[PDB]
Amino acid sequence: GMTEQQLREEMVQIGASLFSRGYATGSAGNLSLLLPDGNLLATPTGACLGELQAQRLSVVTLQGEWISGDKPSKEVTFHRAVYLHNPACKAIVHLHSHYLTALSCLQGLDPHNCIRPFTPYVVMRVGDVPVVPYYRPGDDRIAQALAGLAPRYNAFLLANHGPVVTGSSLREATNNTEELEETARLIFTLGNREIRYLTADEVKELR
Amino acid sequence: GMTEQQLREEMVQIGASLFSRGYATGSAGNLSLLLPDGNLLATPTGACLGELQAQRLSVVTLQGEWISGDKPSKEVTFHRAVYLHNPACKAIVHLHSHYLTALSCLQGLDPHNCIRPFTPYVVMRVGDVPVVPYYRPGDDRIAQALAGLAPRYNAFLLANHGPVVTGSSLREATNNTEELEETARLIFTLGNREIRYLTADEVKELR
Amino acid sequence: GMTEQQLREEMVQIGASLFSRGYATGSAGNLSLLLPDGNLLATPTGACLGELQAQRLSVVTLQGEWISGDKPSKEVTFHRAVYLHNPACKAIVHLHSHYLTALSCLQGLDPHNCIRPFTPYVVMRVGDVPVVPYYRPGDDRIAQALAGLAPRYNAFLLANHGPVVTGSSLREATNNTEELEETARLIFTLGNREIRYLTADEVKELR
Amino acid sequence: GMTEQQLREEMVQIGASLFSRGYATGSAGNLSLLLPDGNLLATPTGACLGELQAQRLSVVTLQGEWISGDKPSKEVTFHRAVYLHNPACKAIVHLHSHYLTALSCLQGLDPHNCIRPFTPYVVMRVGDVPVVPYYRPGDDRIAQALAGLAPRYNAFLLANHGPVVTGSSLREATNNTEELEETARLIFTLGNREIRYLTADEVKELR
Ligand SMILES: [Cl-]
Ligand SMILES: [Cl-]
Ligand SMILES: [Cl-]
Ligand SMILES: [Cl-]
Ligand SMILES: [Zn+2]
Ligand SMILES: [Zn+2]
Ligand SMILES: [Zn+2]
Ligand SMILES: [Zn+2]
Repeated sequence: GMTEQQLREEMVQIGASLFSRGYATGSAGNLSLLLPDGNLLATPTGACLGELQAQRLSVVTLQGEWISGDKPSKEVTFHRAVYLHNPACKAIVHLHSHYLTALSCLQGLDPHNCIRPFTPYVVMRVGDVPVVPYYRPGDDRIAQALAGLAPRYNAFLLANHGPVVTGSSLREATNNTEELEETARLIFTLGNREIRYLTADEVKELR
Repeated sequence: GMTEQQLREEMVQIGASLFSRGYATGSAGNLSLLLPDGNLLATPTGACLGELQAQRLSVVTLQGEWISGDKPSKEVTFHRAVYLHNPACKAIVHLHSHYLTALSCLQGLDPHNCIRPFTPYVVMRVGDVPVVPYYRPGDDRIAQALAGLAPRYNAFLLANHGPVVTGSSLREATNNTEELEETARLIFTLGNREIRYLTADEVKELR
Repeated sequence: GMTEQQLREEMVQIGASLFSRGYATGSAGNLSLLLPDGNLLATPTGACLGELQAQRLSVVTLQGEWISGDKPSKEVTFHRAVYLHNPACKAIVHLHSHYLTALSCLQGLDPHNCIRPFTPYVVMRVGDVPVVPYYRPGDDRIAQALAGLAPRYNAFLLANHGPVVTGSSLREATNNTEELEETARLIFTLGNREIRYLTADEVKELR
Repeated sequence: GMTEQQLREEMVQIGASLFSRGYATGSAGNLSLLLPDGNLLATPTGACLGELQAQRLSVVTLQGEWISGDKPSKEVTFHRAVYLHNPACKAIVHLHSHYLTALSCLQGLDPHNCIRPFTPYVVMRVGDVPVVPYYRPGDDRIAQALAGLAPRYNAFLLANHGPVVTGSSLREATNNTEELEETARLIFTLGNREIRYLTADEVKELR
């Protein structure tokens, strides 16, 4: 079990690692994780993941009450929706990472499972990835969709937006996010070449 | 309000962040920001954004008079044109960032709005992006075009060249630039795949 | 000859260099090298190549007995298969590097030589690259295939997975891996453009 | 005028900057620059540009006599050919940078001018880029071709290999190389889209 010290510390470090390696650019992205007391540690509003301050990270209750730190990111609203309908979720990584965001802008995505597996690792660690329709940023329908999907899915693709990825810790959610982004990137790299997709039996083996 | 200390400091740091992360390569790019006294702080001529010296950053008046530091970048000429016709502009980021430059070399661009929105963030923070025709570097027509566009547009695409992005601070202009470059990159990533563009009503919601 | 100090040190440094430069993401990848006593130094299970600890790197015998450090990566199983059938192999780099992994998901790969050479360097330093069929992670058939290929090939492409690259040291295996990944990347960059492949005589000159 | 101290220093720093930013991978690439005494400072054989040691950089005469430091890179042979037929050349950057190497593997390149300009900067700072046919590494025909081209061209594309870029200093040659690589990258980014190429009059303006 990690303390609030190390959790605040981990959040700053993970933010910097994501920013320096291109997963987050500019003002985009936010991180959250459950604290020991059941409250939420989150990156503050208008923040840059490469410039986080452990001391000023937001703390909010799952019901939306602001507890300490700078005012939370406005997207923490739909972070909470996930926590409130999945007790296994201890941390959420939300990014506009390039290829997962690209995938989110495509027409004709399978809304229940937008990544057709050709590598085993997303299946083992994440599972299927549903798609939330596009809505104006701040729309309550975003959080509503996530609350309904959270009991069955460990990650979510917000159409015309980007991924929302859960995990049993912040580092595990970050690893899940990096695995997802790498898989989305492989989609665009493979392009229209003939892909050796995983067979139906090969996908069932990985659960 | 930031002091000249911190402003010179911010410019060096932002330059290094842009250079290390690939937004600027070699000798390309320049930064400017309005000082408290109404003069312009700018990156010097023949400079490399990853090797800026706070102490030697150029200071020039909006009318072109060189005040302190190394001689300004020659492209500060069209930086000033923007400031002189947009009092909301406090900082300008000019880069040859790859995908915005690529977009600038295409034929058939909409000269009033070259980015057809499929994500909300460029619409919210920047708006439409006009295109300036290509002219020999140093041509006064570049600054002339920018002066005429500056009252209505917060960013500009110089054809066969690259973006010129304004902001209410250097960090905000850098975030706008990073958002624009990411959006241009998404264009080339999405390619000829069918894109779920934002509807006309979805674009009007974001102003 | 390097000591265990420097070998543990080299492994941590090489891991960090691969992680910071994008060759490894998240929890993916592992390194191994032969120690002076014939045992294997390897990166531990559930490890992140950018966060290795020299002091806790695993040590295992080539027959699978765990000797010191954290429990080895589960993929060290097929590392050992290579060592046990190639005495020239002193170090193995396994990554899910993007373009070699992409190449590994394609249909119709030549299973004996999946990289058709258009640059001399993979031929000089690595040679032909066979393809191992896809199998569920942990399948003994993976190690079996590698043991049979190891006497004739210095690198291997695990289908729907990624590269396994040998070398006379960890740095040489890393350089071989970087050369291979760059060559795989060139394949996807060149795309369907007409390539000046190396002639048959030009390939024979490089051995 | 820079001293040997600063020149050795600049070479190490420039190497690290090129390696960390992806222009050089593994064992590929070499740098050279003319010393005040007319001898050549060069990166040593089997070296990694991110791990250079100022103290052990090679010094060789333009006629090939090894003077100090580790044994020079074998590719310094064709570095010297350029110096011996262009007194304006004070530094040479040779890389296998991805997109310039990709361009070098294409069929049907214009051997006198392989980059059709759609941005002004390669024309202003480099000029036309000839193509040297592919030859086995170490072939004297490589140096022969470069010696014949050096009086008229400031950079050269070795087919199936990579760029060789001159400059009036190491930093200027590095900036030329970065500008060239960015232009080659734009070629592959633009792909088969209709490009607004620079007109014939627009290219003549830039000399
Ligand atoms: Cl926010
Ligand atoms: Cl300039
Ligand atoms: Cl493992
Ligand atoms: Cl060499
Ligand atoms: Zn978002
Ligand atoms: Zn410019
Ligand atoms: Zn693996
Ligand atoms: Zn070379």
